[PDB]
This record gives sequence, structure tokens and C-alpha cells, in this order.
Amino acid sequence: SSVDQKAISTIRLLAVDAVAAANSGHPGAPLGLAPAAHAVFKKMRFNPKDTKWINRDRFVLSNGHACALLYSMLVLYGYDLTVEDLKKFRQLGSKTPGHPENTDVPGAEVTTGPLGQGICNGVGIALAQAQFAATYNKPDFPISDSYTYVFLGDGCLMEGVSSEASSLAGHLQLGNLIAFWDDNKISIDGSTEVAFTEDVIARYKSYGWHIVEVSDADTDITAIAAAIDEAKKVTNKPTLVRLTTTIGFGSLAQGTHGVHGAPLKADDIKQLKTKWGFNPEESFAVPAEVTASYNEHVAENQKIQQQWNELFAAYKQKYPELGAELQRRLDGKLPENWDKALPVYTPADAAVATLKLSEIVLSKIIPEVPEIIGGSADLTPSNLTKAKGTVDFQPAATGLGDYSGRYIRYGVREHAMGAIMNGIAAFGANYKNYGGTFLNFVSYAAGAVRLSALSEFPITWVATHDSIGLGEDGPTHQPIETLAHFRATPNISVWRPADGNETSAAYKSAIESTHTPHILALTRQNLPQLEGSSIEKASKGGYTLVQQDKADIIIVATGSEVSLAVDALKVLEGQGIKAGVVSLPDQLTFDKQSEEYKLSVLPDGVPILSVEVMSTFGWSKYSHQQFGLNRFGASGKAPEIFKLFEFTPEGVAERAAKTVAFYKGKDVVSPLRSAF
Amino acid sequence: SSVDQKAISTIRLLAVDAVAAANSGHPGAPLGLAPAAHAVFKKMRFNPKDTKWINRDRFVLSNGHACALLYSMLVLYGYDLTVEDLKKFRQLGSKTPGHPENTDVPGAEVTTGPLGQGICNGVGIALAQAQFAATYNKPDFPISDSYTYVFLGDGCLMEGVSSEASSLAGHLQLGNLIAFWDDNKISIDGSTEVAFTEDVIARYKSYGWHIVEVSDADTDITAIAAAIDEAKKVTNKPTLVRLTTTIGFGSLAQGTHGVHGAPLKADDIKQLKTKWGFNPEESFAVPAEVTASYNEHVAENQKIQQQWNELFAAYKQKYPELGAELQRRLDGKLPENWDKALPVYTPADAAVATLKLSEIVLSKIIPEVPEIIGGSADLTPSNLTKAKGTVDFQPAATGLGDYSGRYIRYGVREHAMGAIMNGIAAFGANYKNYGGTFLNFVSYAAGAVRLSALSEFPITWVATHDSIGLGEDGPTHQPIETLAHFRATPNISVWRPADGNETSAAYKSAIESTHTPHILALTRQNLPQLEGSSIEKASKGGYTLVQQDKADIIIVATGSEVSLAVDALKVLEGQGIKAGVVSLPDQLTFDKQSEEYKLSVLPDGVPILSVEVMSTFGWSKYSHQQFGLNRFGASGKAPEIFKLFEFTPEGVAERAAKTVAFYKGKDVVSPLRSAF
Ligand SMILES: Cc1ncc(C[n+]2csc(CCOP(=O)(O)OP(=O)(O)O)c2C)c(N)n1
Ligand SMILES: Cc1ncc(C[n+]2csc(CCOP(=O)(O)OP(=O)(O)O)c2C)c(N)n1
Ligand SMILES: O=C(CO)[C@@H](O)[C@H](O)[C@H](O)COP(=O)(O)O
Ligand SMILES: O=C(CO)[C@@H](O)[C@H](O)[C@H](O)COP(=O)(O)O
Ligand SMILES: [Ca+2]
Ligand SMILES: [Ca+2]
Repeated sequence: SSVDQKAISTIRLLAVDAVAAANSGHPGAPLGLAPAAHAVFKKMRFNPKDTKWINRDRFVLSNGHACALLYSMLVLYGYDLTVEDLKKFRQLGSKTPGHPENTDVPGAEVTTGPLGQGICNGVGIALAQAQFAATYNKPDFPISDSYTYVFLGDGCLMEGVSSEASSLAGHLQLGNLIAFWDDNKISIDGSTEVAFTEDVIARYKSYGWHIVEVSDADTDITAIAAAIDEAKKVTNKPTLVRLTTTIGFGSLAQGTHGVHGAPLKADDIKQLKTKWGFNPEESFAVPAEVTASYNEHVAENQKIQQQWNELFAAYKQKYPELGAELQRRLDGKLPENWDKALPVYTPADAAVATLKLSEIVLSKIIPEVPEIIGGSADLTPSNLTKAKGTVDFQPAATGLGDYSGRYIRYGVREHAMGAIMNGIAAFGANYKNYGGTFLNFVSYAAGAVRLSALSEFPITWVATHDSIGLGEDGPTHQPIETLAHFRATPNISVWRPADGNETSAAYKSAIESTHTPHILALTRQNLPQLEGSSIEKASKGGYTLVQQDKADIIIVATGSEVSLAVDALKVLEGQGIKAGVVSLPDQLTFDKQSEEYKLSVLPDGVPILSVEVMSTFGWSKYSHQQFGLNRFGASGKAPEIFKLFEFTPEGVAERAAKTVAFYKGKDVVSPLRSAF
Repeated sequence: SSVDQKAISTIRLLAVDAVAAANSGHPGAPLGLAPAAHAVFKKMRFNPKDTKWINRDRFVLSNGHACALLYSMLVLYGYDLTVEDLKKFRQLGSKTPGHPENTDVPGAEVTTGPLGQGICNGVGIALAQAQFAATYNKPDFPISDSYTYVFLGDGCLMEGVSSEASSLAGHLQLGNLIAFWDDNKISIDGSTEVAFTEDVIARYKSYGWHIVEVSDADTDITAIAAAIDEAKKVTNKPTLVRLTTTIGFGSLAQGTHGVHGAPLKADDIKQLKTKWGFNPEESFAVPAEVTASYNEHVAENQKIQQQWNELFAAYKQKYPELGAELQRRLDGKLPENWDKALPVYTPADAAVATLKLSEIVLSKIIPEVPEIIGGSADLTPSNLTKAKGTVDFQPAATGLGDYSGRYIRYGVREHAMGAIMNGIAAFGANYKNYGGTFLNFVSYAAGAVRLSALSEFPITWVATHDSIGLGEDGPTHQPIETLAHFRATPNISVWRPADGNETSAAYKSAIESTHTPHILALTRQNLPQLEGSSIEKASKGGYTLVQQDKADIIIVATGSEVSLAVDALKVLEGQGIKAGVVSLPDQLTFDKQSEEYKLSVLPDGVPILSVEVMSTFGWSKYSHQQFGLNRFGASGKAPEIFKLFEFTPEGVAERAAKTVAFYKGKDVVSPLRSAF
């Protein structure tokens, strides 16, 4: 008889009807988690009319297949999502896709569905909130005091990425994070008894999490609310709330794996409706008493945001500098002329490894841009990712840092680092955050990297030791396929800078980015400062480094192979062959230039040879012939590896001469040309 | 004064001298783990003169950067690895690469170095041993009773893949597995206090592992041996032995992160040698008392193998059928004419999804080929990877299966499944093992997949839901980059079969493979049986499906797009354009054919258009123009997605007609031609 009971029924039946309309999707977890969703959203502070309010509590559905539940909450609370949108669940072009997308769904903080990701994103949102609060809060000014609420299931708990992030979140004492395990004993294959018998609670205690168990989460919303209150009292541990639920609660098939991921039968939906007091002939029913009850909570939350806006106005009066910084960040704007801090080099400067140039850039721009934070996956002395004079992000209680710190010790946790970076970006406030590892092990985090791209998050991988140039660690460490993989992923900027100026351009792009993740492929070995490079020119993604009006061939190269191309040009000169050189530090940035610009760099009428010491995949977009490395590497001194594979001035010159011969007497059009 | 002490010193100094000769590598963990390595190898049964003895104990160095330790053991025990090879540590072309490679190093069971992988490989070796023993052991015939010993460090314990595999190994009660944690409190960034403060022991107990703690693993080899004995008494739990060690034990820099990954200073090496009784002027010292002591253990082990060979001879007398099966498997040979079990289709048969065709193949070949085992990462009802009438691999104690079972419930653990598959292959005995998930989430396991390729292991991914064809789950589930990523990786066979006959060819390749991992990209949606397909023709990787002697264009396609290409051919016919069709179910298999065969499929003098509903990367090897999908997908009904992106007979025909126009009046040579 209570409106709470009616709301829970409404949520359950909206979710079931959405799945029924699509004849596709997942009704089980929505039915089991509706009580908890109702309780959690009633405790959350949010404004459906301002999804960007920086002191909102955040909600993350890590078990993203359950998104009919999320969409039902967003509709009932009056986000920019309607019952008509629910009726278009899983339909082409709708705002209710089969897994939630932050780019398409108002109130979806992150893109989830791939299991394990959301809980790690929640760790990142909570990490950002802690850093943000430590940076801006003052006595009598709680600018940031929000919580991060995550729903997750058994699948998320089995995925290693969540173990990584949970270990780290416990270490970081993130008391702002409250996660809820849907303990329903069912996965796709059937009972969890067949593959998942670990003592989850004991594991989470071993990470340093607090635990609250709710033995009847099907009905006991008082206990769920009390569990949230208890979690909030434990300020130095993230909390896991165990929700013991019946998957598909109410269905004839409740408590079975069949209700996990298929639409319910028509008669099942009828009996669900009738026993909960709804009309079995009606779909998408919304009792006005439910939206009125919810509208009241919205009104209270809107009053809280109104007061927060006055708090912020008073803060800007008392702390004009910090307040202006905060306003700028909330407006999405970097500091004026921040890029004047970028290092600039000339050909008179010494050769430097681009991982070391990266260290230098970070040391200059971190002091100038407070919204840069980042870390490394236990490779700080090798990636060179920490700026001297910064403090690590740690709980002060440890003595090892502070929450105001700017450098994160991720440990050996590449995948969670990638998904945590997504959460930090998702927090907002213009965070431009980065994560260091060896390029070859960015691949450990592929699940998260592709979601950076799909989510349009401006995260940055500082991906060092990019090739066989690293030498002795050998083929287990040497990328071959890696750049092809990420360049083939839509919306990833993959920078491979050749020298100091190009490394500054790469960081200019990565930090200015608002919608595109970056991977910066950086060398262990020293590279010369190039004649002809500049930040301005490299900012175009691809540019003419050596212009040769009478070119017999153009060599297009990236990174460490640009200097090699220039040396090959000198060899070719002695053989009577004139070459130009194009440097292509980022293929995506280049692709986005005008057709006329791109054709000025890669014109018609001249054969083009690409040179890059890894896969030739993708390179036929830019070249007629490709010199790359399509086998695994080798353990040895790097110069000897390059000699073995003929990535030498003479070996490049030989293949350039063969390319010129191949096209002798034939017209050649730019590789940029296509039939459609 | 004991020879044990002298052996430990010898091991330590061989490792340090190897690193010193290379001026590259990792001396710290070798110094800390030499006592444990000495103790473990003394308990292990192995034959340095027969690295394939199927009842050997296996050793895995998961902390593979410590490989100077492994190489020192292999040299001292008289494997096909010498002191001269140690002097060439980390040098181009040596048998002592900077991380161990099973393809290059005698006695290296797997390729390790990428952290977390080795312990998961050990779980797989132990899983295979349990299955193998349950299949072949009889009363009085312990054909298989070997153990799997793994060394791992803090890094491995932080990588999520090891959590996945450890949860599963505990569930599977793998009492044959004994792992050793190098608890030295140091990672690359410094103390583990900065990022890794979890209660490891409590976590491993939560998985159901047994624990033995060795508080002084720097010196107490009696306690290490006793820990092994204790582990062997606990037959229903894998055991974690906590080795509390001093990283770099003996170095002036012992117990610091500087000794982790850089050569020791010359004076440090001198004082190490002098205080342990060695000559500081001598490198690569091997006291004859150490190799004599080790040679005795080898002799005992060789006697054990000699007896095992007689046991096996007696087994073949008593159980001629099982014995002949076992002999065949140990010879590396599949059953005679096993491939007669492969299903064959004609164009009169119904349309079938290739994931369903895969189910049918498995149902026919699993009964015929006992060395096939496999599983799914909690997608069994969606991948269709279990053959009816088989039992799950589980401990009998659970009631859910038996160790003789053939179907593995991996849970939602793609990355560990990939690395466990590598371990099962590494066990030997001709295991041909497979793992099912959605293609898009094979990417979660990229770290392990690339090691399958580098290790030359014939594992198979059953990778369903391969494209936008899956429909409503949307872009979080729909591959775009995935095939490009794995095709760009050396030595991966990436099959994308178009119909029944091609799906049988893909399995023929995957099961016959001895050195090449396979990924089978399979559809959710139904595809027609093609006129012109056959197992024989598809076994060539690429073949002419529709031969058109007067072709204006050839359309080359894979998988679901072959039928689309054939329908486009019909549209083109009405526009006066003659097309041929090539089906390219595996690019690697095709690439390995003769140049004349490849040119017969992709000849000179005709424009070639590729069609595949994902990245166009790689396709310029085979086509002049490429029609693919280089943006993310969409949540909707699959046919509507295909229409939106113009993957329709008319849309393909339009781009084919534009391709013909583009080359009108120009000579065209095969894309297979290259200048070098
Ligand atoms: C990384 C990843 N692996 C596999 C899947 C496929 N998948 C979707 S739901 C699911 C089962 C999820 O189980 P659980 O999280 O317990 O959800 P519940 O059945 O309780 O609703 C699986 C294996 C996925 N979406 N992401
Ligand atoms: C997946 C992966 N991430 C990072 C690295 C780089 N790396 C090599 S060793 C190492 C530290 C390993 O620490 P630990 O395993 O504790 O070895 P120890 O310092 O005790 O010798 C790291 C981060 C790697 N090899 N593989
Ligand atoms: O990953 C590893 C070991 O698996 C190595 O790379 C070292 O641990 C260290 O990172 C050496 O790298 P450099 O900084 O000397 O190039
Ligand atoms: O992964 C998911 C949810 O994240 C879905 O794919 C379902 O869990 C199920 O696998 C449906 O797939 P179908 O078998 O109906 O195609
Ligand atoms: Ca579940
Ligand atoms: Ca360590």
C-alpha cells in the first residue's frame, strides 16, 4: 500500500515492458535490483535538469545489461528521457540502447556493459572526487562532498579488472565509494556454484573494504537505506553492500538463469502485473503517485543545488583565485595560454628519448594546469611520468601522500588504470588525466581503452618503450600489432612523436582534447631533434618535414623512423634519387584535416613509401608501398635488431629505390584517393 | 660448508654474472629466489635429456624478468643450455633471451614476462594434468601423477588475470598446483606499501587455497622443502607458499628497488663473490661439486622416467586401446581419418548461424578426438560450445562434474581463460583446447592471446557474435577493430567462415594446428549455405567462390559478407557488370599458399573490392578498394543496422560500380604485387 512499494513495482514493470517491446534484453537483474535502485536514488543528490552539477552523487550500473532498470529510474525522475524512449529500447537511433552509453543517455555517467568496467569507473569517479574535494574544499566551504554508488553483479566480480580496482580502492581508503553486489547466485551459464564459489566477502575484507550484508534485498529497503548510512559513517574504507536478491523477482522463472537475458513470456508479464495491482492489459504504466513522490525528491535536490550555487558564489568572493580556477574548470576551459609552458627545441639541441621529453613536458605543464593528474602502472622510474615537486595521491593517514596529490601509484594494474582513468574523466571539472605503462601492455587494458573511445573521454596513455628500440627485454615486450589495433579503433588519437617539438604537439593535443582519448607511443632510445619540426606543424597530425619539389619518392614515417627516413634520404641522394619526407605523428589528427591539406602532404604523381618498425596494417591509407615489421621481435641490443631487420639508412634506401623502379613509367595517384 | 649452500651461491652468481655480461636485466629476484629454486628443483622430477616426458613435474617462472635464475638452473642441470649461452644473456640470437621463450629455451614450458601470465599458465598445466590423469590412470597404473610448481611475485599478484585464475583454481580444487609468492615487499616503483597493502594470504584463503608461510626463505631451505611436502598432503586445494625474501639478497643494495631491474655495480659483485667464497676475479664459476650433486638428482629422475616407460609398456599390454590412444597423443598425431567426422553441407541445406554450425562441429568431433577439451567464459548458452553427452571438468567432490570431464566452466574470466588455454596446450599430449566468448571480449584477453602466437600454441577461441550482425546489444558488444588487431599479430589464424562447409574447414585447421593459435569469428545471425563452398576449397584460406572469366570486378569478402557479395553480384548483373566472388575465411592460411595459387584467386588485370563489416585495416593486401565499417556500431535490429551503413546488395553494388569506373581505362595489377 505504500508509495515506495508502488514505485518499486512501477520500476520493475517499466523494465519488463521495455524488454518486451524490444523482444530483446535482460529482465532478471532489473527485477531483482528495483528495491535497491529505489532506495539508492532516494538517498542520492542529483538534478535531472542539470546532469553536470559537480557536487551530484554519481550512480554507475556496472552490470550494464540491466540498463532497463537505469532507464526506468531516469524516466521516473524526469531526466531528458521519456516513456516513449523506453518504448524504443534497443531500437536503432533510440536514447535507450541495449547497454548504457554516456554519449547518448542523459544521466549515464559512463558506458557500461562490458563486465567489470563500471565498478572500476566508480573507483575513478571516487578518486577524482577525493582529489577535487582536497583541492578546493575550505572551512565552511564543502564545495565537494558527494558519493559514488555502484551496482555490480557476479560477472563483474569474476572479471580481473574489478579485483585490480578493488585492491587499489581499498588501499586508497576511498570512503566516498559505496558498491552494491547483486548476490543472486545466477550467471549466464547457470548457478554460480559451477564456477564462482569463492568467499567474496572475505576477499573484499582482505582489500580493506567495509562490508554490510542485506539478507533480504528483495523487500527490505529499510535495511538497504541503513546500509548506505552505515557506509557513510565509515569514512576511511570503501563499502561493499551485499544485496541478497532473487534474480527475476516475481517472475514464474525467478531464481533461474533463463530470466537473466531473455524477454519474459506474455503470461508471465500478465501475472506479474496482476499480483502487484497493475493492469495486465496495460504497458508502460506510470502511476502519478510515483512520479509525484519522485518529483518531491527532485525538488529537495534542486534546493540543495541552489544552495550549493550560493555556496560557490560566496567561495569565489572569499577565495577569488581558487574560485576563478574552479569556474574555469566547470566551464570546460583550460588556463589561458597554458600552452606557453610547452618546451620547444631546435636542431642544435641534444638527442633525447621521447619518454624523457614526455617527462620534461609533464614537469612544465603540471604546475600550469591543475586539472592534470595521472600515474603509472608500477613503471614510474621507466615511464618517467611523475613531475618533481608533486605529491602522490594517497590517504593522508598512510603518511605516503595526500588526497590533494596529483600522482597515482596504480601498481601493476594496467586494465584497472585504464578504467579508472575513464572514471576520472567522467567526473568532469575538466580533468585531463593520464596513465603510464609500456606500450605493449596497454593491450592488457584493451577492454577499457575501447570504452575510452566509445565514451569520448579525453584520457591519455603515456605508452613508453614503443618498439624493438627497447632492445634486450625482447619480443614479449616489443609492440608489433599494438598501434594497428588502436588506430583501427574509432576515435583514438595515436601519437608517435619523432622528437622534442612533436612530443610537445602530442601533449598539446592530449590535454586540449575534450572528446578523444590519446595514446602517446614513446621511445626508450635517444632521437635527434629534427630540422623542420615544430609544434605548429606537428599539430596537424601529418606534415611535410623535408619538402622536395622534384621528388622521385616521398618517405612517410613516424616516431623513431622519421630520423631514419632522413638518413635514407641522404643515402638516396648519392644514388641520384630525390626524396621528400613526411612525418605522421598522429594519423587520426591528420585524417581530420581538410582534403586539400592532406593532399599537400601526400600529393598525386609521386610514389610514397611508409616506414615504421611495426605492423604495416593501416599504412596503405598513406603510402603505395610499406616497409614495416610483421613478425615478432628479438632479445638483443636495439641497434643490432634494427640491423637484422634492415631498418637502416641503406635498407630503407634500397626499398625506396625498388619502389621508384616499380612505378617507373606509370602514373601514380595519391593513396588518399578512393573510388567511394 | 654444505653443497646446498654452494649450489645456492653458484646459482646467485651465475645470474648476477649473466646480467653483468649483458649490462642489462634483473638481478634482484634471482638473488632472492635462488634458495627456493634450489629446493624446488631438488623435489622436481624431470629429465634434462627429455624435455617432453609427459609425467615430468612442470616449473613456471611467472615473474619472468627473473629468468637469469631459470637459465642458471637449466644450465646447472644439463639441459641443452650451456655456460656459453649464459654469457650471451639478452644478446641477439641467443638461447637466453631477456624473458623466457618456450620456442627458444630448452626447459621453458611457456613464454613469460608479461606479468600475471605464468601463474595462469600453471593453472592450465595443472588442469590438463588432472584431466589427463583422470582419463588414463588405472589401478596400479599412475600414468600421470605430476605437480605444477610456479614462482610469482607481487606484480603477478596485482594483475587481475591472476585473480581470475586463482579464483578458478581454488574452485577446481587443484591440489597438484603449488605456487610460491616471492614476498619481498619491493616492486618497480618502490615499496609495495605505496600501492599493494591488501592481505594477500586472506584473499588466497577466500579462493579456497591452502597456505604455507616460510618466514625466512633467504636461508631456510628445510622449511621450503617441508612446505612442498605439506602442499602435497593437501590434495583438494592448490597451495600458495609465502616466501619471505630479501630482494637482491647479499647485494649492498639488497632490499631496495634499485636491485630489481638494473645490473649490479662491479664492486657489489666483488663483495658478493668474496663473502660467499668465490673468486671476485672469476665470472660464470661452476663448482664441480654442485653439478655432481645436481647430476645425481638427474640420474635418480632418469631412473624414474625409465621405470615410467616400463609402466607405460605394461599399460599398453593390459589396456591396448587406451595405450594406443596415449601413444598416438604423445607422438603428436590426431586419430586416423578424424576429419571424416566433420559435417558437410550443400546449398539445399537450411541457413544456419555459424555459431550454431560450430556447435554441430564440436558435437561431432569431440567424441572422435579425446584430446579436445574446452569451455566458455560464462557464455555457454550463447556461444554453444558444449557437446551434449559430455561432463564438465570439476572436482568429483562437488557433484558437478569430474576431472575426466571435457567442458570447463571458466566463469566471466576471459583473460585467465586465454592464459589457462596456453597452459593446457603447454602440457602437451596433443591437447587441442578451446575457449568461447563473444569476439569483442577476446580483447579482454589480448595479453594472453599474443603469447599464444609468440609461444606457437594451437589454442582456439570460439569467438561468437562477431559483428553488428548481433544487433540489439549495441556498440559495446560489436567488434570493429578486433579482427584487424589479431590479424596484425604474427602467427594468428583468424577464421571468419561464411557457411557450414567453411566452418568445418576452420575447425579442421584449428584442430590440426601444431604451432598456430586460432580465432574463429562466428555469427549470431543465420547465413545461407553457399553454392561453391567446400571444406577442401576453404582449407586454402582464400578461394574463388564464383569464377567469372570476364570479370569487370572481383569482390573479396569474409563470413557474413560473402553471401552479401553474391547478392551484390546479382544486382550488378542487371547493371551490365560482371563480378567474381572470392571468399577469404582465413588471411594467414591464404598468405601461406604459393604465390601462384594466391594470384589465381586475386589475379592481375581486374579491380578488387573488399567487403567486411568492420575495420578496413589489412584489406589493401587483397583489394584495391575497401568497403568496411570504421566507426562504432549501434543498438538496433541487425538488418536495420546493415541498411543504415549500406551493407546491402545495392550498397555493395554501388561501390563496386564506382570501383569499376575509378579504374576505367587503366591497367590494374594484383594487390598481391609489391615492390620489395
Ligand atoms: C567482459 C564481458 N564478458 C562477457 C559478457 C557477456 N555477459 C553479459 S551478462 C553476462 C552474465 C552476467 O552475469 P551477472 O553479472 O551475474 O548478471 P545477472 O545474471 O545476475 O543479471 C555475461 C557473461 C560481457 N557483457 N562482458
Ligand atoms: C603486464 C606487465 N606490466 C608491467 C610489466 C613491467 N614490469 C616488469 S617487472 C615489473 C615489476 C615486477 O615486480 P615484481 O613482480 O614484484 O618483481 P620483483 O621486483 O620482486 O623482482 C614491472 C611493473 C610487465 N613486465 N608486464
Ligand atoms: O618489464 C621489465 C621486466 O619484465 C623491464 O622492462 C624492467 O622491469 C624495467 O622496466 C627495465 O626497463 P628500462 O627502464 O631499463 O628500459
Ligand atoms: O552480453 C550480454 C549482456 O551484456 C548479452 O549478450 C546477454 O547476456 C546474452 O548473451 C544475449 O546474447 P544472445 O545469445 O541472445 O545473442
Ligand atoms: Ca548474478
Ligand atoms: Ca616484489
